[PDB]
Amino acid sequence: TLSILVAHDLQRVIGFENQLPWHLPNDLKHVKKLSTGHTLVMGRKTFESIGKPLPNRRNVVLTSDTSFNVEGVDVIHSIEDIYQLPGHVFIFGGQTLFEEMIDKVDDMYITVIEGKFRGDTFFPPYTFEDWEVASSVEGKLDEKNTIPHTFLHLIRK
Ligand SMILES: COc1cc(Cc2cnc(N)nc2N)cc(OC)c1OC
Repeated sequence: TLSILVAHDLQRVIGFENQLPWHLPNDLKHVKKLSTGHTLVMGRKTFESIGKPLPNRRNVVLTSDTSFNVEGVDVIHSIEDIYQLPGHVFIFGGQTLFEEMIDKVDDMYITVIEGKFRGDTFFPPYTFEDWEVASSVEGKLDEKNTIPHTFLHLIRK
């Protein structure tokens, strides 16, 4: 199964100055729950943002730089390489990988950040004519998670 995994805001912002503009440990816990024991595929910029591979899952970096290597990370150089990865594979970003994969994936796990933040990188537009909401769950708020957010699982219509 090939899935997108993304957190974006009401204007599809997915980053500002190479970071998430919101701080939502609850979203990071969502990511842990979905992807632990599976595979994340991400662009080099997203990898350099997380700094180190996320534990307890396969971390795959897609980059055109054949000189790129990191202990604990598998590196690929083509989109085609993704289709040969075993198991459940989550496309983890960033913008250009999302743009390349949105028409190709089976489903999407989206955290909608229910606010409008500063942004300089964006998830591609999508329509609920192409996507069906399989589940929608409001995120819980606490002192460390202060922005309303909604967890969606979308499948093709
Ligand atoms: C684990 O940390 C980060 C994760 C992400 C990607 C990401 C984060 N959340 C969700 N739901 N999907 C994603 N693809 C992006 C980040 O920065 C841009 C991160 O830095 C904290």
